[PDB]
Amino acid sequence: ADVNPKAYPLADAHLTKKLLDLVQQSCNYKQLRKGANEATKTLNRGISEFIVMAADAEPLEIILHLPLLCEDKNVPYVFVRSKQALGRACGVSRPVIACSVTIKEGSQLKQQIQSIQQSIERLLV
Amino acid sequence: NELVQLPLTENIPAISELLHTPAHVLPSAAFLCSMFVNSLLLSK
Amino acid sequence: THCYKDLGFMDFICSLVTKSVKVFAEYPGSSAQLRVLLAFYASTIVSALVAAEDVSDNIIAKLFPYIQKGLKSSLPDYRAATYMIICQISVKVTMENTFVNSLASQIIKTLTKIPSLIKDGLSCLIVLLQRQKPESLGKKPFPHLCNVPDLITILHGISETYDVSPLLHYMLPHLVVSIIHHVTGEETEGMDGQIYKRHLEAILTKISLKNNLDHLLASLLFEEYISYSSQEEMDSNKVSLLNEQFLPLIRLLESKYPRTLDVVLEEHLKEIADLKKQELFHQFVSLSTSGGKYQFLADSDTSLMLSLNHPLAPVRILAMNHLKKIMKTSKEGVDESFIKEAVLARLGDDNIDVVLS
Amino acid sequence: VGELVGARLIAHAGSLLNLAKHAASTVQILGAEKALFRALKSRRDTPKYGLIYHASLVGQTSPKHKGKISRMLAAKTVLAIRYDAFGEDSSSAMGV
Amino acid sequence: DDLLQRTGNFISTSTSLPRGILKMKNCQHANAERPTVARISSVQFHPGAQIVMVAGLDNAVSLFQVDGKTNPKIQSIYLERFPIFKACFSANGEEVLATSTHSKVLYVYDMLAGKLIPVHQVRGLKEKIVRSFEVSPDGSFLLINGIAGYLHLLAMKTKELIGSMKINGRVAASTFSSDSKKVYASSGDGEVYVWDVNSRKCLNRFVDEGSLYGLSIATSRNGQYVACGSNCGVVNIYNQDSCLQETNPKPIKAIMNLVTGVTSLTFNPTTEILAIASEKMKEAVRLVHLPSCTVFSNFPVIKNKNISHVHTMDFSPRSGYFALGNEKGKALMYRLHHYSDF
Amino acid sequence: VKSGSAVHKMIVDRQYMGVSKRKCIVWGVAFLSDGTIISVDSAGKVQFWDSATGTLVKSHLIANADVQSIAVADQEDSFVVGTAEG
Amino acid sequence: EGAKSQEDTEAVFKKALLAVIGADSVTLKNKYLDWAYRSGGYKKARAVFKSLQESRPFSVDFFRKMIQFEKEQESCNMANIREYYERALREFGSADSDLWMDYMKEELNHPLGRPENCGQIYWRAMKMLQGESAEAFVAKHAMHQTGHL
Amino acid sequence: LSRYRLKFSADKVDTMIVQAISLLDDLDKELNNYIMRCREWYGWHFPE
Repeated sequence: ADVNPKAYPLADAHLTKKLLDLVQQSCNYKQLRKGANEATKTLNRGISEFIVMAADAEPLEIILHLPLLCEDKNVPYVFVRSKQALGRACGVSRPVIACSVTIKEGSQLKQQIQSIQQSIERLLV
Repeated sequence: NELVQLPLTENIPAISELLHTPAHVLPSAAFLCSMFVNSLLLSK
Repeated sequence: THCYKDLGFMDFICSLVTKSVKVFAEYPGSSAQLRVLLAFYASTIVSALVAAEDVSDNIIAKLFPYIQKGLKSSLPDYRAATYMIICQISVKVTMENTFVNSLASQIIKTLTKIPSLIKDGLSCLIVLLQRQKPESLGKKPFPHLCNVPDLITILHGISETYDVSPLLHYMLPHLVVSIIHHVTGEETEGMDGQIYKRHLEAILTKISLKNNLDHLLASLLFEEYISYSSQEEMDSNKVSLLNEQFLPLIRLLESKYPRTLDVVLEEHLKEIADLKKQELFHQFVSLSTSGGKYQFLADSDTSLMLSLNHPLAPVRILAMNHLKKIMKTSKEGVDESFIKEAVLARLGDDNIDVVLS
Repeated sequence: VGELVGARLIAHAGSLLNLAKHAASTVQILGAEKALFRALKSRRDTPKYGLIYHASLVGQTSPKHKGKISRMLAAKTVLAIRYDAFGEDSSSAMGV
Repeated sequence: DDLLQRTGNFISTSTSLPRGILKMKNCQHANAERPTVARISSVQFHPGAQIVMVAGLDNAVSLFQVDGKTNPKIQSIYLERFPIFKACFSANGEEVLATSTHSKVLYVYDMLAGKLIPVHQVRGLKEKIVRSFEVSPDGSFLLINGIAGYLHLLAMKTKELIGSMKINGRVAASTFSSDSKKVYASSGDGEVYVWDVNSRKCLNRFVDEGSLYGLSIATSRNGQYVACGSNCGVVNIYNQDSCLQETNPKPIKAIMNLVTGVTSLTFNPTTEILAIASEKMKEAVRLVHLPSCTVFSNFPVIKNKNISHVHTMDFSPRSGYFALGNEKGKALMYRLHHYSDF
Repeated sequence: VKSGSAVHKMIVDRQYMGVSKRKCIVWGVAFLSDGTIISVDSAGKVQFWDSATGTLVKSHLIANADVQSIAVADQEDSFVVGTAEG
Repeated sequence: EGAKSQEDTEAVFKKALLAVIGADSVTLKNKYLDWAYRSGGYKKARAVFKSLQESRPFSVDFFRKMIQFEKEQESCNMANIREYYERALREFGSADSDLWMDYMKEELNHPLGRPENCGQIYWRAMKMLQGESAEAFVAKHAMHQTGHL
Repeated sequence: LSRYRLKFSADKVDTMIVQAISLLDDLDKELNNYIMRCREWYGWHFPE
């Protein structure tokens, strides 16, 4: 409990494991952009599959610009409970509050990305 | 049995900031001694 | 880096500080003129001690005369810088017992020269007594340590925020021995032993004892009382004097910390039973308000508490019989409560003879 | 960054919310649009100052360190921009 | 009174282990008398005698006299088709227990009675193969890692099942508490469960920070530290009281020195050294000074290129010796000069 | 209910203390006042779970086929199950 | 104030601030704040200070008076003391050497102050001060290190 | 009814920030032109 209500698409325990596992794969295939600033450029270029954000950023407003940009490009976005878990999944020794999986032609993650996209948008009913 | 880690000079941030200032800006030695010895003590 | 790697530069800095202090000593009210320089002297050397990967004996050998000169001076800032240097050295390196003894002696002997730097100095001693071997310090500086004005008040003031356990851990074994020496013998003064017992009383009343200092104090009191009572000479009048001296201390130690005396008495039953020292144990437990519940039975080497509830039924009768005598005689080591729950529990067991008793 | 530099930053984007949508690297080079596109077409080195050149922190620093300070200021500045645009409470606690 | 009117020393040695630099000397290989090329699965020091036991992928199990110079062989036993996945001593040290990869039978070797009892059938146990297991410090229990997140508790003396504990998700690693009254089990999703031994109930469920999935877990003898290893190579050290009462404990210090997933965790008997290792990379072993939580900077001498991949570590009962097993069939041993007893 | 969020997800093993390709179907769930969940599975077992910790408490294997029905009386001292065997 | 009710005094002050808009408003604001402490208490001064904290024509006496009021109150919240000094340094920090030196002495002498901040205050003082004011702060600090103050 | 609502969401509008920084530049230009004529016209009387 004790979660800021502004992170509405909150993934549960089971979905979070699927999310972080896919993010780990995307790092191995060089299909992941790390950081709030680098993630923002992906939506402006329209090459983003989905957006993962960290819910425990003590000022939550510093990442709330991303949901507005997602709703224009029709890109799914989800929140996770830990930035430390997000940072380790990205393969970085520092916490990460936002990451983006990018569009890649011929990717072997296409079936997995499609499955996760169906899962994330299902949260919004 | 119980293992306790005593405070060290390099770990304390206040002592480091006090030691990184120039000497002429630095206050009198009595205040420095008070802060240093108090920080070296184990807090209960 | 050049200060700790090159010893000539450090010697230059120390010589400059000493020479400037000696020059400015003659003019009254010139302490402020030496502020910044002394701060610089405080700033670098400690940092140098931080920077060195290992502090060799050369560095400490060079620093020690300047440390002594700082201790002997009357300038507050110079003494403060010496205190910081001593604290950092004690934190970083392990020292032989002799050098810790000499450093603590020099800190204690020159404490009262500057009345505004008492507290820090005492706190400095605590650091020197916390990061080194427990038995580094000897017994020689103990009198001068006791004679400082308002020692226990300053110790209590420090105790409100920081841990003061090492100093009491050093003090108490010497305090009990010195009290016994004052009771039977002569000292530097009668008021010396009086201020010894006043120090121990004030430590008991005001400063809370933590980290199992209660057990240490109780064990020291019991063991040394038994040891002196085991002397070849009778000294019956001296024994009575020692009893009337230790009575209030045992009272207060029982009152503030209840269960410590019971545990320390339980730990010492076996060797007292092994030797022929039951009467001395009886006298010691008679000195207390509670602890006469551990009186040895007249015929066997067992305690009254264990005699009441141990499995063997017939000899239990004697225990209640002993309690009956403890009932009728002048009870001095036992209290009402123990007798009450003992009889109330023993009313309801299996053996009918025990029920009759 | 200051009253004057912040006002020019808002005027360039046309609004505070438009400025909030921008990344940290864009805010650093927001003023220097002529040098950016000239360097990009000619494949030269990109500018590093922008409108941030007239900030108080950037001005005080030595010319060798004016490059590092610009990106450190710009990265931290956008954090104040997002919170001021979206946060519902007006305070200077974070900016200080 | 004064130290410069006489000649003498100023620097002396401390009773506690110094930080930063560890004084060590290489010793003769533990398995010098019996050279092998197979991977060394397990190495362990006998609790009460100077005996070291080396087991590996080659089907032999050997016991060696612990001497710095020669390490003479005591006895070697070869099983037919039993590649040893893990071999350990009992808590009393009187019997040796070994298991194999994808084998149901558990081998118990009683040295006092000279009997080798193969425990192929355990009544009430549905597990197909037995490879992962742990022994309690007191010696009254044995824990078997199963499938579907099942933990099986067995009596040590009679090898009969007591009860079962089920966790959500896979069982990655498990260990016993110092007092042997609790069980620490790490799941496959990064969550760690605490179970009570006497009554099989889940006391608490806490989460390791930033762990997708755990690979190892260890506890200290004094009961002060609990260490958890994860996939990224980060080892988190906690106070045991913090794990029992907090759903999101904050570790004392997170060790980021290792970069690949930690598979081995071993605590010093004096609780001053923590050894961490990763088998996926060569030279991936580190030593940690527990009170300071800092890593010794001199242990891995990477130019020698002898350690290679690490699979098993062990400490002597009085921390006098340190053992290291690799994939090349060499059971390396080092002596720590700070401790003068075996 | 006063939220609408799933506090606990409880994994049910497909075979009794084992694994199988066939998915396990929970045919009925009963909820008691003390906090224990009674479930009947297609593997043929009745399981008692604790809601507070979200962990399995006990399992009972009673049939070789599906156990498909659950019902508890108003006084929570007795309940009834039905199996595919009849 | 002498021979009229409290509310009418506040009404006169508010009319005065509307009529006078330029540099002459500086003395008007100082007397308005002084009246608030006398007519009311510390709470009244806080309300007036918050309303007038944004009217940019100021003087250093406005912030010095408010700092003194916080000092006299028993609370002596150090956060408010720092908060008033930062606003004053924003307006007049470029040319006032005394204000920077007064700020530094607060961190040393005040029981709730943090003396370790003095390293950063001296560093900030040099860069914001311009011209001869920068040289004045060095001389004043050099005299402060000695007992001459 | 409408103006009751969006008024409470006001004072967070930046239309007067972009209209007061542009005017601040325009006033600087007119000041520069006007001072030059004053120095030029009066420089034929007291050039020093």
